[PDB]
Amino acid sequence: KQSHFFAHLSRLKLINRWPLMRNVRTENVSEHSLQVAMVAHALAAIKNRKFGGNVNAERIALLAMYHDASAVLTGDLPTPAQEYKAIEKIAQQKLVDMVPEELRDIFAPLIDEHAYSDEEKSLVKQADALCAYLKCLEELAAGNNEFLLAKTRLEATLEARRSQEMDYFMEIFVPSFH
Amino acid sequence: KQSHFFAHLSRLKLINRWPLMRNVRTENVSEHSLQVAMVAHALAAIKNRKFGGNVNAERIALLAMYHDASAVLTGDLPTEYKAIEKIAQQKLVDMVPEELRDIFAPLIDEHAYSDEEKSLVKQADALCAYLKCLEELAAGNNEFLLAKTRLEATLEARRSQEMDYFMEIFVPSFH
Ligand SMILES: Cc1cn([C@H]2C[C@H](O)[C@@H](COP(=O)(O)O)O2)c(=O)[nH]c1=O
Ligand SMILES: Cc1cn([C@H]2C[C@H](O)[C@@H](COP(=O)(O)O)O2)c(=O)[nH]c1=O
Ligand SMILES: [Co+2]
Ligand SMILES: [Co+2]
Repeated sequence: KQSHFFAHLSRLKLINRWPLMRNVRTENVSEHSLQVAMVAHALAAIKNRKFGGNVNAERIALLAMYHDASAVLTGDLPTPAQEYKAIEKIAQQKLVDMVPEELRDIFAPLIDEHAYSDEEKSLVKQADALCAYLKCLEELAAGNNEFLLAKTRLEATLEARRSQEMDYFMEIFVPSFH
Repeated sequence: KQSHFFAHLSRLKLINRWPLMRNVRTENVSEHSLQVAMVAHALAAIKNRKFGGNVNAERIALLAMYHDASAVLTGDLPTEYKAIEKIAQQKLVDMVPEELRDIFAPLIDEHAYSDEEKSLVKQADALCAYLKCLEELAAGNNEFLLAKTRLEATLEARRSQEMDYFMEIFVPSFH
């Protein structure tokens, strides 16, 4: 019995994001997921280091790697309801069911977003919103105003998900994006 | 002090691999790195679960995420590229805000990998190149034919119980 699990994960790089706008450069889910992982890990390490945190940052990188993994079954759906969130959970679950049985308990808590602690959830949602904001900033620096709307809207999401670790992040790493 | 560190990591997606052949689909360092991290983690976890391992699979993910990070300063270097590499790493480390350097420096420079971790990340890197050959060969691109044959030799030299498990269980779905 062979497993199709990694065969499906290999198609992440095929799934394109932000379909409703002209993109100066088309982002795929695989590039996004690597950036969210790097960002969510950093947010966690900053939290731990500077803000009283006690979160497993390495664990948070791996959850970030897999946070949109079900896109390979569903496709990307641009965030602009309860039903969809439900479909995402079924897709996450079908992916889990592909993992060989003796391995399943390693991967379920990585793919199934029910398994995220409250803190792990906050950090990966903070990373995801930041990454989306960074995408907008790259596009606007490339002279593309189709992302102007989205930037402004993400500025609200980020204040909703505001933390000290995000504030540090925004102050220190974001201005080089402009 | 703002830092250009993440500005530069975001450029991983720009650096293309396998530049000397025709590719049906061009692969970038960012795609590669996520994939090596997924495979390395899997290998680590397999070893632990089936083969008496005691390795930190999450640490191994994180290492693999950053294993080619300096490629943003140098470009893809097709296999003293080791000298160029060491300089780019250090440049990337100098960019990290000082107060956080101890966190990232080991990730970038790769000086503190255990032996096991080196083995697993390097098995993952070879496997990922080998998967890329199968994908290209599946799309009728024979330019990856030699490479596939060579990597079967890289994989044999780096052979492990966990690699064997991975090849038997997950890789047929790619051919
Ligand atoms: C955050 C965000 C994402 N998106 C798009 C990008 C992707 O194509 C898709 C899913 O994004 P996600 O990774 O943030 O959930 O939605 C928007 O269109 N507007 C937004 O504000
Ligand atoms: C492993 C491997 C990589 N490469 C290429 C792909 C990349 O463009 C570059 C570095 O790859 P690496 O991630 O395996 O160090 O070398 C080969 O041409 N042949 C090989 O066997
Ligand atoms: Co996402
Ligand atoms: Co590599």
